[PDB]
Amino acid sequence: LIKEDMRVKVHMEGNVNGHAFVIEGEGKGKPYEGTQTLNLTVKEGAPLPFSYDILTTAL
Amino acid sequence: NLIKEDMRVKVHMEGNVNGHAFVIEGEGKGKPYEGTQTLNLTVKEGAPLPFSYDILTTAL
Amino acid sequence: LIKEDMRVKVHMEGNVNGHAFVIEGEGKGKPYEGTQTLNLTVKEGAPLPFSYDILTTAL
Amino acid sequence: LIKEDMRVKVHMEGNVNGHAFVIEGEGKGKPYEGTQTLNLTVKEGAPLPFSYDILTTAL
Amino acid sequence: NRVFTKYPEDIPDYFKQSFPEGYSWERTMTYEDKGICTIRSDISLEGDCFFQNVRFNGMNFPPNGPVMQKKTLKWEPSTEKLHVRDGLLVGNINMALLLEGGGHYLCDFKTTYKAKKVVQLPDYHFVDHRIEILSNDSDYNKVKLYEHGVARYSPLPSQAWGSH
Amino acid sequence: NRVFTKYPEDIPDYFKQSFPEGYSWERTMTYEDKGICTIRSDISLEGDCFFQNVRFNGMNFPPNGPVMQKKTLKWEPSTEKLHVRDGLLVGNINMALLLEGGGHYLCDFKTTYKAKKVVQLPDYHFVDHRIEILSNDSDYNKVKLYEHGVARYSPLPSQAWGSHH
Amino acid sequence: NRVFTKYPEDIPDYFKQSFPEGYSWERTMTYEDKGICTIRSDISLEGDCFFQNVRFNGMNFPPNGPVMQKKTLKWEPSTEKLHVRDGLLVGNINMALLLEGGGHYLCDFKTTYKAKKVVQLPDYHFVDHRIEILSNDSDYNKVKLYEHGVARYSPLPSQAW
Amino acid sequence: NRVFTKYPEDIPDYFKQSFPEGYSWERTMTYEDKGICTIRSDISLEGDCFFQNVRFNGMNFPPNGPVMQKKTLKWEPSTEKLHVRDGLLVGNINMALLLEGGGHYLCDFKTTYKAKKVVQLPDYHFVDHRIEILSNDSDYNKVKLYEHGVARYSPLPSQAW
Ligand SMILES: [Mg+2]
Ligand SMILES: [Mg+2]
Ligand SMILES: [Mg+2]
Ligand SMILES: [Mg+2]
Ligand SMILES: [Mg+2]
Ligand SMILES: [Mg+2]
Ligand SMILES: [Mg+2]
Repeated sequence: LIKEDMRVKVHMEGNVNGHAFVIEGEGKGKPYEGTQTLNLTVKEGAPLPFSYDILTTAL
Repeated sequence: NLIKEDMRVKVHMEGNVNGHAFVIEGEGKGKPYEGTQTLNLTVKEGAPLPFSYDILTTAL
Repeated sequence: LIKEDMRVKVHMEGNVNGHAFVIEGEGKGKPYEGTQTLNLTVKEGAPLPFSYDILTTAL
Repeated sequence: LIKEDMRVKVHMEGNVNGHAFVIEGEGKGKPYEGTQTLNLTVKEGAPLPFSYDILTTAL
Repeated sequence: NRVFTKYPEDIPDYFKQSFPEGYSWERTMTYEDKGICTIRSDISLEGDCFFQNVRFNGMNFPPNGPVMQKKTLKWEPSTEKLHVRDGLLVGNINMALLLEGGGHYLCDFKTTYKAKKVVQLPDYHFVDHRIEILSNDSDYNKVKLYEHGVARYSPLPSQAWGSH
Repeated sequence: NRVFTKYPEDIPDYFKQSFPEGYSWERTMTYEDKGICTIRSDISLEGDCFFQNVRFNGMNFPPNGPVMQKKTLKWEPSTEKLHVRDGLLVGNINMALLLEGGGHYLCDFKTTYKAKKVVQLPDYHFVDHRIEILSNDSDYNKVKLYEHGVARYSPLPSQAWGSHH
Repeated sequence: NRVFTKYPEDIPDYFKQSFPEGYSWERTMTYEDKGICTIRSDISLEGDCFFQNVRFNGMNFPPNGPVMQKKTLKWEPSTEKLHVRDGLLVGNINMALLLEGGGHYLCDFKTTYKAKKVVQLPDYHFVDHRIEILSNDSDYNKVKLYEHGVARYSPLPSQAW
Repeated sequence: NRVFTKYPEDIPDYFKQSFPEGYSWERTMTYEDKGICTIRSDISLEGDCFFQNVRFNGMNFPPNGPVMQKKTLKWEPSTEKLHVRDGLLVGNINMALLLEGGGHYLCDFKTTYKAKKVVQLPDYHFVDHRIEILSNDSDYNKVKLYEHGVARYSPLPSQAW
């Protein structure tokens, strides 16, 4: 059912020590090779008062 | 002293416990300086809850 | 059996942070009034190079 | 200084759950070839009433 | 909402001081099978009815455990420890669920309180609490919830006097 | 998305198996300085495009820390340990944020992955990962993200052989 | 040693009841920079005089941390949660050591008291503690130590009906 | 003994570089039912002997647990996280112990290795281990212990630019 390429869309509502935000992502990945890439835009809440690193594993 | 020997309380809760999402709502009264209050709570959604209610009450 | 006035003897062998110490103590109190006093001495490894408070709830 | 064959000896005093024990071992392996072998004797405290695995990355 | 707590004269009241502006707070509940809940709530006043807005997330409860199995009876009463850290007010609690027939499923509560105004700051102090469901269905779609909390110091006077 | 993980025939793949229905996972992230995040995400497949709805709720980070002070660097590569528990797959990791200047900032990561379908279940295994920001704007309103993840057993062969417990 | 705690008549007194056989105990202290301590104690009664016999072990106290740097002024008084777990009385406590120059340094406390005789088990209750250094030479070789205790129920009414 | 850990020439082997003088280390082990172990070890080269010297201390494993009921079979291999701190290689690990039939029982692991001499420090990296009882009497009085350890980097391309 799934192949050498696949598309990615992402919607994250989140919140960190007060600040609410929304992030939307588009990208693709190689499921069978174990990789992917994602362009990430901050809809609501920009600019982030906190390290973006905490987010990345959720995206 | 804006805050009175008797007061009222409104409460909106949204939440989600091991997936199961829910919206809880209540209204009530308290006595600020006596350290007392009593709340009426209704589950507007997700009823009936699959989880011990108890984990919610100190947040409610 | 236990009475208003009772004595206490304390023996603690211990190591903190690899630093050794033996410490002993003699004290008294009132089981029903909930008080107790204790006279404590460092037997070996004095001086302790760490806050004596971490010990005190033990002693 | 360290060579393809070296030798090992190991001494362990222990308390686990009140219960005391001593344990000694002597052994061997290949440091550059990152493998190690060891022979263990429980010199005191035997038989050990708790799993031995929880001692082994220490031994 | 700690606005409802009995607070002695000699103990600043972070919560009733924060008004009319009020405050928010943030809570991690650590239960012993590492099910966690994280909570945040905003408490407002206008007139005579405060308003709590609250979000509640719980995850990693075992399906075969006392929350997922609904075998908790209630909380015990408790005592919270409140201290200022990084200009804020924190509270710490050893929490107990009484388990059906006997036993306890325990929880750490850590709460961080954040007033939207600069209020006078209290010293290390405690809060005796007691929370109780009073009326409920078996399904608890209706519930009636009582808490009583009272603030203090330790009732044990010091014998310390003079030191360096 | 652990769908995007390489999985040899040796090991069942919990994530590509789950689909067509797909899966859900829950993660807690518990930091070296006492911050915390819980996260939930639903992963579905409609067509060729995985949709990932997520709810991130981070909390309790001290205000002068490397997160709130906006001064971390990246994640380190990592290796997840993964066992079955209550018939779910659980993911455990020791994570490390490099800190601007030299030091680290640290994080346990525990995940419960839950497939909306019965699938063939794996034994204990690892995933080795690496997540990286490849580009961004000034305030990271725009970011470009690269993870890589590959599943294995231990490389160190077993030399035990024959025994009774 | 509990036994040095005031019990009210309507709380049973786990510790005292325990004599003449005595009781032992075992506690975990988990600090907030993850320094840690393990401890065990036999508490026996020879006549008027209780003998405490202890072993104490702790670790990972960061050299620059306030334990090794000696920057504690004291423990904060506290309030232990007492419950029965599988026959035993388990106490839990949130301790904080008042820092040098303002601030607090926290520690988690779990204690199990294993009586060695049939006693009458209690229901959930608390003990207000205050422990105090009352005198100490400079290097602390000689230290005098005090502790109060009071058994407790809630002083708050159960509105249960 | 991280000595017996094969280092590829890309990584500095913090371990074999610490000799002749040696290296000591310090670890804590937290089990998921919060039994807890603190341990210390000194590693002295003489001739060709590494005489390991060890103090080990274990705490509040529960009665009906796996440890006290002896239902472990082994540790799973593991992968140690190695990361220079305050000049000190700190290692971190999610260990787990396979049980008779029933799956796993988990444990956290913090180790710091301290050099007796100035050595060259590595960048962040991992040591795959596997540790194993090759043999034992029924009592474990005599136990043959093996270990395999291999330091690596990440097998994966930082495909970044
Ligand atoms: Mg002394
Ligand atoms: Mg101290
Ligand atoms: Mg022993
Ligand atoms: Mg334990
Ligand atoms: Mg030893
Ligand atoms: Mg032990
Ligand atoms: Mg194993």
